[PDB]
Amino acid sequence: HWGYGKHNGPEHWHKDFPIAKGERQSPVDIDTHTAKYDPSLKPLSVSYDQATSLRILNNGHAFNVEFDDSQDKAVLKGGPLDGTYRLIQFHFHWGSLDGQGSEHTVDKKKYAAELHLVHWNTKYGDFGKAVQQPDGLAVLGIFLKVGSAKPGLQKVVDVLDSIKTKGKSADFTNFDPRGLLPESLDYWTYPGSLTTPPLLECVTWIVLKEPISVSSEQVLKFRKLNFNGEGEPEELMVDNWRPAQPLKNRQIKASFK
Ligand SMILES: CCN[C@H]1CN(CCCOC)S(=O)(=O)c2sc(S(N)(=O)=O)cc21
Ligand SMILES: [Zn+2]
Repeated sequence: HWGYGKHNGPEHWHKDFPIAKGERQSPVDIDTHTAKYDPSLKPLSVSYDQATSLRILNNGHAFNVEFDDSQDKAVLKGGPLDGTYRLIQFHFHWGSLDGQGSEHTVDKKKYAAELHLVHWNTKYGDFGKAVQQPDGLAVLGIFLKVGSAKPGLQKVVDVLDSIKTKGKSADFTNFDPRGLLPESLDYWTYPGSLTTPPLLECVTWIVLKEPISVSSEQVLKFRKLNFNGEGEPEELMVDNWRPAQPLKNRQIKASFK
């Protein structure tokens, strides 16, 4: 099965998921000089005050914090989006060293990690239907760099010991994802795909310009997780990122000058 190892990593995915070589694959490098300011873009609207977290889960590829998306509790709108998209989960991608970890890069710069807040377009009724549509998901991507601690990340970091191995989950209620946002909502946007199998081309990517800072100790705890299940040989969960894919016939738009 697919993973991030030498024998089942990104370079092999196309054999089971041929869309891996498709026309709107993610992630990509954001060339800041070629991206165009688009004054018709509207500000993002992130309304997370009513967000309800339920659970955190190690799924063998990352850890997901899952939310109740049975109603409009935590939603994203505005920007390039038409309609209302509901927050269903967030997760991270990270590296074995501070100089790598992000999926998107900026002028070829790699960050230590990348946060993905996954939202689905409510006009399609459920998440499973939304992924089959060109405008089905909106993912908010936020870069992490190593510096000062991010306080609002700490509750996530402290539960990681209870979900060390694949398939473990733990209750994770009353977590406020607002504590993971940077100060500015300036963004780049382009049409793309899931960055993991099944690699569906269903995503409107919204990547924030401003990284958040986390501490070395915070990221160190991400790297203590395992890809494997309990009682299998230990493999540290690190470098769970897909490299940049060709931009092809796409323009990246910027919300800011
Ligand atoms: C371990 C798989 N994670 C995937 C799959 N997901 C489910 C697909 C089921 O339906 C076919 S998902 O939409 O929640 C989502 S969003 C991203 S990313 N990295 O933000 O582009 C990856 C995923
Ligand atoms: Zn992701």
